[PDB]
Amino acid sequence: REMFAHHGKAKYDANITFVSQAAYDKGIKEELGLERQVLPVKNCRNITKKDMQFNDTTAHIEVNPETYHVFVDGKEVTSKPANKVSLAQLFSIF
Amino acid sequence: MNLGFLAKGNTSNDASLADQIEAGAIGFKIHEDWGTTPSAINHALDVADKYDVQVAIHTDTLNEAGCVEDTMAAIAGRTMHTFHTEGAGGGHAPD
Amino acid sequence: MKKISRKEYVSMYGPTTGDKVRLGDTDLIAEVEHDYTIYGEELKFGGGKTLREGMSQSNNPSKEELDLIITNALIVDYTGIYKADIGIKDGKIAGIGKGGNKDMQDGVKNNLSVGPATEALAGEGLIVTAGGIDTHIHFISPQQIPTAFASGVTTMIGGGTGPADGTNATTITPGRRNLKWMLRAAEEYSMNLGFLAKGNTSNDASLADQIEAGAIGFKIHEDWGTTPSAINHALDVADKYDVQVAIHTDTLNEAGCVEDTMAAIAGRTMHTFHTEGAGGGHAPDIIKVAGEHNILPASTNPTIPFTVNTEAEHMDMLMVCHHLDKSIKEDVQFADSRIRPQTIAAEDTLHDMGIFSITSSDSQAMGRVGEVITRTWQTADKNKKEFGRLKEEKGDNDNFRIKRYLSKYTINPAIAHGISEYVGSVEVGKVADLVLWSPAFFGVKPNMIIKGGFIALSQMGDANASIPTPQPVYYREMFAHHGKAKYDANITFVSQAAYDKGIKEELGLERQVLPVKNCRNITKKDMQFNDTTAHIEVNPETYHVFVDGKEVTSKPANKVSLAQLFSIF
Amino acid sequence: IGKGGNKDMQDGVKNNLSVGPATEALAGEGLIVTAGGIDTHIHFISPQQIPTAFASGVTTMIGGGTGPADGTNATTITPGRRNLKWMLRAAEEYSMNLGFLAKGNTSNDASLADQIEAGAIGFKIHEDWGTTPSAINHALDVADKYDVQVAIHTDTLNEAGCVEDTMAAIAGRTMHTFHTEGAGGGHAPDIIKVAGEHNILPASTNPTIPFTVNTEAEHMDMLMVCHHLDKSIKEDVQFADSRIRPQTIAAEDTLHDMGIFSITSSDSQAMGRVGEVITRTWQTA
Amino acid sequence: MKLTPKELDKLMLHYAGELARKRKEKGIKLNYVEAVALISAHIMEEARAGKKTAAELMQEGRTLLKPDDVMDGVASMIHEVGIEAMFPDGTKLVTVHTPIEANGKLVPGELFLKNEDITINEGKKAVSVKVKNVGDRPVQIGSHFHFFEVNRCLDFDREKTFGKRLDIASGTAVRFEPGEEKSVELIDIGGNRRIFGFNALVDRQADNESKKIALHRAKERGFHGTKSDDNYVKTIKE
Amino acid sequence: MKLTPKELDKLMLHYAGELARKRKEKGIKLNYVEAVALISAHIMEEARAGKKTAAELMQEGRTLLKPDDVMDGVASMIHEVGIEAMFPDGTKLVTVHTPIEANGKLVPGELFLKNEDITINEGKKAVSVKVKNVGDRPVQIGSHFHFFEVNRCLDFDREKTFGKRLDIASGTAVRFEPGEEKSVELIDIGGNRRIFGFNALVDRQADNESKKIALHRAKERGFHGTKSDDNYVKTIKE
Ligand SMILES: Cc1cc(C)cc(-n2ccnc2SCC(=O)NO)c1
Ligand SMILES: Cc1cc(C)cc(-n2ccnc2SCC(=O)NO)c1
Ligand code: NI
Ligand code: NI
Ligand code: NI
Ligand code: NI
Ligand code: NI
Repeated sequence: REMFAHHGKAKYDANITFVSQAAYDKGIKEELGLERQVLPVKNCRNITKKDMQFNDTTAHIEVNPETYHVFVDGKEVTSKPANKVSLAQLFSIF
Repeated sequence: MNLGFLAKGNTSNDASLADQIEAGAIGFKIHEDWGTTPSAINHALDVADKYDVQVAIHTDTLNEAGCVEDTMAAIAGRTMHTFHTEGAGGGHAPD
Repeated sequence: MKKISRKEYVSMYGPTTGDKVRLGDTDLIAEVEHDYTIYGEELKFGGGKTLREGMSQSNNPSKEELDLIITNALIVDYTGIYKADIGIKDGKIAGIGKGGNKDMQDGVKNNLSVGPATEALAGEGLIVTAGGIDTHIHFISPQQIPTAFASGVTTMIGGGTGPADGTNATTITPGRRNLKWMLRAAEEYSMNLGFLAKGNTSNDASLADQIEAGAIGFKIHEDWGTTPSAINHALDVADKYDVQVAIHTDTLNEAGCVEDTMAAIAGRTMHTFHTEGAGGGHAPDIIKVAGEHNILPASTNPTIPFTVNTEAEHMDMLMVCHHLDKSIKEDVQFADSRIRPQTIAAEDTLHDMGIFSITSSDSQAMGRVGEVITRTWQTADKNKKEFGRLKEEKGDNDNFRIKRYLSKYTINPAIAHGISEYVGSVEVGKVADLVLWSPAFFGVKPNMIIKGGFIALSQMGDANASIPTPQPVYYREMFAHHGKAKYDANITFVSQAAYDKGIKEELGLERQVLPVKNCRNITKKDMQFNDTTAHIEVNPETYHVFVDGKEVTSKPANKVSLAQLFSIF
Repeated sequence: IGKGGNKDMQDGVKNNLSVGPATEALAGEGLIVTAGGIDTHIHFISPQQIPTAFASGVTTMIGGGTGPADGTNATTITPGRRNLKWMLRAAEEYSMNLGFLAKGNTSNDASLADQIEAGAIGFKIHEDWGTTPSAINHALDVADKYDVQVAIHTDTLNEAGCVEDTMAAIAGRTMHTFHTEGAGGGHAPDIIKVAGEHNILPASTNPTIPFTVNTEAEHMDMLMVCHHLDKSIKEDVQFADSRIRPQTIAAEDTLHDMGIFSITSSDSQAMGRVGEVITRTWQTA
Repeated sequence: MKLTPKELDKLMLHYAGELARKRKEKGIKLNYVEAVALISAHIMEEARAGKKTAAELMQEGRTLLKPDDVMDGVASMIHEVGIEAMFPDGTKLVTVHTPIEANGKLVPGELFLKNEDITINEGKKAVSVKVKNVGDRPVQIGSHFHFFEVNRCLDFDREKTFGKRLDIASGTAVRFEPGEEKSVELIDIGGNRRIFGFNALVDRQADNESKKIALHRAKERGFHGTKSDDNYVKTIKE
Repeated sequence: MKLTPKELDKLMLHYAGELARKRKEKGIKLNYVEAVALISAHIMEEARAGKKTAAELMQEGRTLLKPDDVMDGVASMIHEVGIEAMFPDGTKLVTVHTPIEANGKLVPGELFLKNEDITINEGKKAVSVKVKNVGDRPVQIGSHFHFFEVNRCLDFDREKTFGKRLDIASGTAVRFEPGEEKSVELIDIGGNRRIFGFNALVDRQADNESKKIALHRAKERGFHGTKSDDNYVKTIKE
């Protein structure tokens, strides 16, 4: 159920609308009459795969054009399908 | 909910690309149903370099204008976020 | 991978983890505890070096790009002794760590990004500390301020109105109009400043109006009358306005003894000036309050270190100022109860035990404004020569003693006067008031002063020369000292109540104006590395000093370090 | 500029030279009047340079820096909007016309343009921040759009190319060259050949003029101190002998007398003397 | 007189040196300030006299103070003394190197180092490349320069050096005389491996796709030792 | 050198003293400024030499100038000369008391006084009270302190001292050693007789009604010699 931060004018103070830096500098919040917090995004262009935390592996990947097998640095990579998963039927009625 | 919106990246008109960013978008999506060609990829990345926003892509499944290496040549080493990279949701068949 | 010998590594980049350095001409040895660098990716500036475009200066920098970076610095602070690069942005310390260009180097975070807007300063082989804070200034002459600045002090707290007789005795700026005079005069100087008001009254409305006029606290001084009534009223008002109180107690025991003063204080927080008692206080036993929980005790510099010329000099100073005569038996009896070489000898050992926690000047009023840091390190060196290496040390170094004595003039006075969120240490988010030292000259003569993120003072040769090094070299004002730039680089501290009523706009001040806070909820346990409490007794006849039953004393010295090797006068 | 006086009593007095009750008088009989000097190679290392230059007859100083930091000790550069704000607000102290140069050593066009909008009158490109052909090209492109000047200290080590590669990067556009003889820095050994070109405005700094019998030894010992060289290493000796070159130093005075060099300057407290530009010019003449 | 500020500063320096000389005549061991002042004042007077060159004064400044004339620790603190003085041919800079030998054990600011070596660029494997300078002018290359884009008169197999830099101590350099040939050690550039500038041969992310473009650009601009095949296929953005 | 402003000021003082010494060698009688400078410079040089204590220099400063060496009037103008100097144990203050004896009759700023005494506190009749210090620490009392509210270790008949102060010269004091007993003279406080502060025993108008409250308060806080009767009756405001 919804609590008190979901309601009234309190929800304006508790939520953020993200925009570009250029729209933020031209005053988009005042022009459109927005009451939420408005903040700019930044540092989008100088990041690579090495900036991802704990998942930063680079490799050479090849796909066979006929059998569709996948190779990572020469080694074949696959897995087996599962007939049962956790966190599913124990917890939900539907 | 905190929210942010993506604009249309499938065009070769630089002025149309720039006006969407000034109107409040945080980035572009390039999708094959609006036409993912190397020209549109190149123009969208050029504008996003100037405005410091991110680009996301759904690539050409039908290989209509080129294959995966042609898309990578259009990207030309610049930063890109790829959606559903396995390819069941869309992308260059089969690789 | 390559192997580089330790000697040439240190000659290129300064000492690293495990290496040791002697501080000045003393016997104190500091050891590097940790290093943030990645070996092979060091920052160097010059022709053919690494700080060039596309290599360590980024062509695609972060949006938090630095204004200035200090490379390969050895930081000496109460938080530790370690090697790092220091980044400055918008007058604040923005980052402490590795620094460089993420496009070409591995471990560079966003707050240490080097770009086209960045200036470089080479710190290899040098020591960086925080600026000193002096809390016992008599504002007798404006020429004290450049003297303190050249010794490495960047904040001065005290009171006065110039060379009047009230200021010559007491650190007091009395009343709203005199506070307005001093606050408007303060716009001249390259120093953070704060002013104390008159606490010697029993009128609550007069006490409160001075705090609203801009003062950061009260001084209670015996020449304006230190009675238990005035102590009680001043502490009551200071509880309501969140400001500090300092006291010079009743030497003559006119209204009561030391326990009556402590009863008037009634467990509330108090800063005590010159607690040994040579500068004033209950004869002969004011030094016993330094064991108490609610007292923040301080000593002034002319009694430290204890030397063979100390007693005669102080006796002749006492005879001049009080106009005493040796032919009168009451002037002789007064003088012999004042000076007391027993407590003076005990003071050095009490500093070494962490029972005294703050050092200060008492400037031009029995004390020397350019010698606080030097006399602190002289006392540390004398105590190491007499009592040996401390038992709290880990390893073959003196790092614990170095932190204990460094805290006495940097972080502890900042905590005591409620400005430790702004100044006092080298930490991320604080004001960039920093001092650069060569290790051969540590503690006596610095290289340069950075004030508010820009260089304000440095050693400098003659202006017509082809390089800044040739003779004569002396301390000269830099660009942060001049024009309208000095308004952006300096801070005037006021009370929270004066800040909220708009004192900056009312008096037309152009400096930064910031409020003090958290002055009333601190005790002796909040002092870094000097937090010892004990039971202290003074014999009423022989004036011997006992700490938990054990007698405490020291020997006078005939020679000190950091004195005649370094100065022509 | 003319006769001056009172038309009621004297013949040839025009309206713009009328002397009246609001006029003050200054006697110039037997004296010489010149314009104030203009020094364009200032390292802003210490504020005490300014009264020294003022007493020698210089009334405008153009350069860059932030005080005694290591970047300013080498280069005439005030980098970035915030540091430009610091220096412009400090400039209100002094009795001197002033102008500041920004950092030109980058390939980011937006970073170059923001410094010009923050108040700089031009760029300096210096080899200690990296003088590559890419940075030269980008800086000249931005300076064409904003109508400001570019100054250069070229690559002494020939790391990315020789002098003709630098001239190819310049590509016929206007450039001011500092210490073009090359004792203060530049392509070893032939940076002096650019002083014959049409698009180059060439300048010399004062410690090499006039050429005296103490010049070579003094400059050699200055080079050994600043680079921390050792005479026992064959590569430091080979580097030093390719740097100083008394042949080009001797040629510099004659090139000044022929009108091939056109500007003199100081290089103040960075191998040069801020109170001696005018004096060394007349000594050379 | 029309004194300048320089003249006033030098007058003060002269009388500081005179005080140091009087104290030396009374038998007092000089401190740091006194020794520096004495050497500076002596050099200025000798240059005013006009009978000696600057190079002779550089050697004469080393004989003024014996090791027994100064306090313990002074000689280790004074590495050099510089002073400008006016000769008959004008103002010159005179630097006196190591004027006093030491005789005691006190070294202020002394360093106590461990004896273990430092390993730089750990985990980076190096390769070896032979390089020849076929030009007529010397070339010197720093530690973090992109070695693929060095001066076109250096001849080497440029394909093997893409994305690499010299494996030397940071801030040092390697020198090539005209006609000189030697081998160097190269390691991979770290970080994001985004290469911008240097000769504008890459200006993008370094990878195998960008290597072909860089080799074609280097061959068209005449960089020695670059081998890119004929019938090159252009991309949409080069 | 890294000179401080203190070093520059002391260098100027040294050469002022040197000029005074040269003028004394030429046979010129020294004036006020010259004599002060000569004594200060001599003390600074002796402290630099390091063979004498500060107390010895305080006596050595009194032998430098004979009475015939100075102009008439100099010796009466110089009461003391102070100078700070750096010893081997650091900076110390040396004060030289009455360095020159006088030999002439000229006294600048001379006072010519009448010989009649001054009567202070006219019209105030004094009473005499015996006071004993039964504590272990010395006590000193000023001229305008409310004598009823002095240190509780002093024992005297406190009822007779309400509203009174010492009948001595304004700004002087009376001292009590431990165990000492003596008599003092007391007179009534003037003005509006509103007593605020001092130990907060009155804090109101002084009269016979406020004396009872003050005596009760003094007895409860243990002031010696206070006699207030049992079965005290409180008022509405105490
Ligand atoms: C020991 C001493 C030294 C000096 C310079 C003055 C005094 N002196 C004179 C009158 N009252 C005092 S004590 C106040 C003080 O020196 N700081 O608060 C005592
Ligand atoms: C010949 C010389 C003299 C001096 C004082 C410095 C250098 N020196 C050191 C490192 N880099 C340089 S050259 C930069 C310059 O002096 N002006 O731009 C060379
Ligand atoms: Ni999709
Ligand atoms: Ni005091
Ligand atoms: Ni004081
Ligand atoms: Ni240059
Ligand atoms: Ni220069």
